[PDB]
Amino acid sequence: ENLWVTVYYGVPVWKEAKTTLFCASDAKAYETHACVPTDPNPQEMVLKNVTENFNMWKNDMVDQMHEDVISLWDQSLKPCVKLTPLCVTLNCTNATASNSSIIEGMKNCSFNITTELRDKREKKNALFYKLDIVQLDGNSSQYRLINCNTSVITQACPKVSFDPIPIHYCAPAGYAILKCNNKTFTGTGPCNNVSTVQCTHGIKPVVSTQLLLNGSLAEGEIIIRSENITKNVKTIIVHLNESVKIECTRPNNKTRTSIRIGPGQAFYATGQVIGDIREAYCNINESKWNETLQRVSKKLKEYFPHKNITFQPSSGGDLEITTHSFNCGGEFFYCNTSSLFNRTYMANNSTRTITIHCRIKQIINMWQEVGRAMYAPPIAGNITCISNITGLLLTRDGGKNNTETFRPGGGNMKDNWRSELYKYKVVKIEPLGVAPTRCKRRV
Amino acid sequence: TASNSSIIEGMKNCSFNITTELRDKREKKNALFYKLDIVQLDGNSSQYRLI
Amino acid sequence: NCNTSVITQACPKVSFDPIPIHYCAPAGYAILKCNNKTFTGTGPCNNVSTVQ
Amino acid sequence: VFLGFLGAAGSTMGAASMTLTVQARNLLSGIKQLQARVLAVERYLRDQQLLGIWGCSGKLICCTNVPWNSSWSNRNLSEIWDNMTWLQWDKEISNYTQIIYGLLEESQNQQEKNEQDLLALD
Amino acid sequence: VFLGFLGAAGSTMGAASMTLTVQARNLLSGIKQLQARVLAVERYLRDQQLLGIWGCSGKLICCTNVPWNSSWSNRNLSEIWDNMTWLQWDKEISNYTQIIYGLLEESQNQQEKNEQDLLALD
Amino acid sequence: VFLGFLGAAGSTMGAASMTLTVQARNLLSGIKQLQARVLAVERYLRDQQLLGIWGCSGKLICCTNVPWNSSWSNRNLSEIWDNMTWLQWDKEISNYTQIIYGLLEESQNQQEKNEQDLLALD
Amino acid sequence: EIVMTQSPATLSVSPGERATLSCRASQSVSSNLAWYQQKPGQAPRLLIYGASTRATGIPARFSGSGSGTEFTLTISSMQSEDFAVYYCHQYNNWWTFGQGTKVEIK
Repeated sequence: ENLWVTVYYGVPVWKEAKTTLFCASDAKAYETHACVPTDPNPQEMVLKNVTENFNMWKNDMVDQMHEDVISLWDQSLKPCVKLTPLCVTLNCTNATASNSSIIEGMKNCSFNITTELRDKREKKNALFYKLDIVQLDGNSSQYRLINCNTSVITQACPKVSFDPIPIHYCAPAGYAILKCNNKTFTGTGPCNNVSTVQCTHGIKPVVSTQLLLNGSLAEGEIIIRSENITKNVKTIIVHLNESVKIECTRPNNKTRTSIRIGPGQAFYATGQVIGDIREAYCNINESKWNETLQRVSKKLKEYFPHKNITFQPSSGGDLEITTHSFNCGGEFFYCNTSSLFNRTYMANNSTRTITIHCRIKQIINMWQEVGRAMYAPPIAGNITCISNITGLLLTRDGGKNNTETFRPGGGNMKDNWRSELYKYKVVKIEPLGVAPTRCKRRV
Repeated sequence: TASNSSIIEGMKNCSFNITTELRDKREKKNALFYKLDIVQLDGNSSQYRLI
Repeated sequence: NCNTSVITQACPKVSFDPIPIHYCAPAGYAILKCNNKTFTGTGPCNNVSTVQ
Repeated sequence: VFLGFLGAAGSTMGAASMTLTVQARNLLSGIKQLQARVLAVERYLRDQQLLGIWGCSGKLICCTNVPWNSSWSNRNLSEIWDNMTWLQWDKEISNYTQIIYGLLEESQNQQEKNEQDLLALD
Repeated sequence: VFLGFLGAAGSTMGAASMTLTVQARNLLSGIKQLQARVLAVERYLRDQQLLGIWGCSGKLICCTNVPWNSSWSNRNLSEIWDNMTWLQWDKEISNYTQIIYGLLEESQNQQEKNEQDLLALD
Repeated sequence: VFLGFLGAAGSTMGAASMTLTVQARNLLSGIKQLQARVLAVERYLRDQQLLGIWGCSGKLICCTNVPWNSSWSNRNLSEIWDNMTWLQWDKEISNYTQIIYGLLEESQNQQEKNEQDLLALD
Repeated sequence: EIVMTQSPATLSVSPGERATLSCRASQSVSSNLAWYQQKPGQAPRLLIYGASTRATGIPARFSGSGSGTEFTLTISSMQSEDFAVYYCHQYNNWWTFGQGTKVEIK
């Protein structure tokens, strides 16, 4: 009896909606990549009694991250040269350097090119990886650049030098970013230690397959995450609570040699290599690796009741998944991981180093789409890069009875960003509400 | 080449030279065009160009 | 200049000319102006004025 | 720049009345950036002017005319007023919010009639 | 999305006072699409803030100082107040609207002068 | 288009008490142009809504709670109140403006508590 | 691993009559079940992909229902063209196919 409407403003109630996010970052970058404003002074709070749903496999800003990371590359590649005139038939010797194994095409591949005066055609030569060129039929001396069949190759400008600079994602006023803190959250379903912010913790946009790098660790014990609509899961993500150091190195001295296509373009190639040849390789600590696989073996049989757990290395696909793929400096590495995922386990501190041989190729069919293709210029001097793995991308497999198999997969790089944006959700706030009370306006 | 000839005129067996994937290799090709798409070059009655 | 640049031709219809340009600032801001005839270009003025 | 943006989580209907002040403050300070700005303005005005329809103007809380129909939510909220938080009630009353907004608008409407009909004598 | 732009067509000077409430609500919800948004804001504020300088604030109708003049429209509108619609009056008064706006501004001025000169004694 | 931005130059703390309206009126009427527009809005609202949190609403001047302090500027401005202009004061109190804004916000906060606790009886 | 069985092997249905086909699984399949239609000579066709959600374009006289370890497809206003063979299929683990049910004119 005698209830009257009263309108409240500034109410704490929210809903789920899409919205457009924006960049924040450190003070400096190579120049939404440098972007503004600056990484602000952080703030956070806890909502206690809120019980809120989270979903990792459906949320939006994963897709925004991907749609960024593509157009963000293309915002940089276009001003650089385009190598269409270079697709001329390459005649290749392959035998000047007695250390003949790896680098195949060599000088003294040779070809015809057009100089500044469009009349004057001249003869040049450079060195290419056998993974960059493909063989023309019959004439054993004839080879062509691999991806000129169906794309317009372009050269990354040597001044750019990408690197996984951290990126904070921030949402505009009126919206907010919810965050789940319960250490055991499995990527989908309710949380009850919710918190809210306006800017996520710095994400590092790394791209790698078969195991991901430089990520932020899990705070509980090693977690496993998967979709749950079916037990037939496309990809399984293993998020670690302890980081194993991996260092990868290329020993040789590459010699950057410049060629010219006028009016104003310079095309960089690999000249004569100097120093005795050896194959680029990656290192791991046997003890730490064995321990990490033991822990993952323990955890994995949470979901699967009592079967023996056996790993096996990949068995098909391009080099993008048949090996460990990643990038250091101005080169890309493809490491034969056939000697890592070889353990097996049944139901019921840093000595010795595992070395794995790792090839490298220049022409990267940039992992996101066809049509495009990028040529990474050579880098002179020996190269080393330390790094630290933080998670594995597996996929289940059969071939055995009462014993599940698993293999490295997940070249669908989106999972990488989904391996760090599962915490967060984006909500639209509705601060305006109504309620009943014992008052109506005095005139 | 087609006894049923009237409408479409330019036809195969218009032939021309085009540049393939290997910028060196230049190859012969042919297709069919409407006579309203091409115009005649002076003198050489067998020479035509896109309009 | 074909050694290192991609020459381009100014379109003959363009025909630039030093047309005057006024610079204006958005509301909330303003443009201060010094009127002292002897101002040597750095250091204080004391016949200030303001415009948009 | 923000803080306390939703700190009132866990408070009840009126118990969340205090901090309402600050949760209504936060608006402070490559193309996506530009978009993010425009939204911030729009989503603000669409709320600020809406209160103008209902006659509340620049107040966080305000009585009004028209009774709180025991219809809509066929319920009494006094007895839960101290042991529930807002969401469970906003989601409950969603069934009739769109109507109640029109009711508040009409509530505000008669105010100017009543005011002019008296002020025109001075 | 909107609500009844101009149902008031055909009403007279004052008879259109009722639905004014509705006429003031409508703001709700390929680069042109962006432009169309910005306009909607700048046009609204340029009006909303304008009432502020005139001292009317968030009211549809409001008295003020600065009486009507034989100057401006040399007319009395009481006799036509019930058989003419707004346009015929707005287009007539257009001759002096720009002046009357400044007059309303000055009318609002003295208000806070008087208010402070009395409140400062508290 | 504008009206006399800063003719009040040379006025003291109070002598600029009632040239404020012109200083506050001005918002009236190759992508940079677009940017120049958006700023004009964001800057205005960021001020207009700010007065809202302080409870002053649509007034150029207004008293409030939270007395002046021997803290903040350890000073009395009454004796210079008629022989200085605004800058020399604003640049002095800058040490504590950020705090004073929060104090004004809290001053406004208690108003709704005090009002509702009394209005709930009707 | 999961064996799925479809019963009865045959159904005799005069035109315009309602028919019921049952599918069972050695283990649970929750709701990851679907029903396809096989017309000899052509290629199997999708009837129902969820436990009951009908795919686009199929007549509404088709409908399936079930969960756990038991499911049943049904047709209510069967026409002459509907006479064909049917299969129940599951995809909750390594997917497999059932031996299928015939339907003949009566």
